[PDB]
Amino acid sequence: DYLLSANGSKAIDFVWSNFLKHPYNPKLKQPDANVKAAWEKHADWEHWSNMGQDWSLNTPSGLVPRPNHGIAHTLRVAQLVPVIAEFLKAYSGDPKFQKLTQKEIQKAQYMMLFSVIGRENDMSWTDANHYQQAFKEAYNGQYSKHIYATFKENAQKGFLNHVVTNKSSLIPSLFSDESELQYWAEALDTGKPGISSASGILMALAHDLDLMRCYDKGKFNSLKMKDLVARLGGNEDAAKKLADYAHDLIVATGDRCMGYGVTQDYNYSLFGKCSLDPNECLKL
Repeated sequence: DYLLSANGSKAIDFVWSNFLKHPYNPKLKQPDANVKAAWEKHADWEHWSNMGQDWSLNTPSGLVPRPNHGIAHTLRVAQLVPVIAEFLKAYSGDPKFQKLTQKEIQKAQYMMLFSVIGRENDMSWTDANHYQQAFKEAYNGQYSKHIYATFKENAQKGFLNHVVTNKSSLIPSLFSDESELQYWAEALDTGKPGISSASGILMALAHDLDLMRCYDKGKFNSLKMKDLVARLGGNEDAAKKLADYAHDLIVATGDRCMGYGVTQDYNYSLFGKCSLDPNECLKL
């Protein structure tokens, strides 16, 4: 179980201590008034309050920051990677999954520990496109760095700060050489790398299955479950087994589950205990 390897432990401690335990950035909670006014003209866009959604969650043991993209989500999506790889080996009929090696699956798991470290709020990519356009429309065409390019930069800086002092522990046992580590540093992006490769698709499915925490059943089914069914050779029973695993990891961490299976609200005490100590997620 690679999250318990010396390399997995060191990365978990790094992402928890330097990123995931900290609050989102109050400067990114909402736009300035001029940007708000430009945004509000686009009546088709979701409201700019999306920038402040899911900001924190009160629990009996502490205020959990970034509750939709925190340590519990990070460790579940990492845990899902080798399990999704086994379902794709068993059911997909696709040789690029059948041939995935253990070291390739460990690299994809390891990289998912860094998948959301750069976020400074919970806004979506579309929300960030709206902020950039409303900023240009409020300020006479002026460029503003797209917020998800900020987030990628934040995550790449964290990833490169960690790997630079750990190259002898990482190479060649996990990354075969510095070129393979280079490709992953360039690929790293928020949520999933968006790359069509056996590893890229495995990492995207891990991020997508965990979205049952925050999508309702209709939405999850249309956007994610039908494509999973097709990825697993059309086998709905196989897809249900894998979505049931993801559901059970979510509810084990006390998190909400809205999009699949038996829905449940937060178990606040359990979610606070899991979110305020990475070791409680691993023990589950």
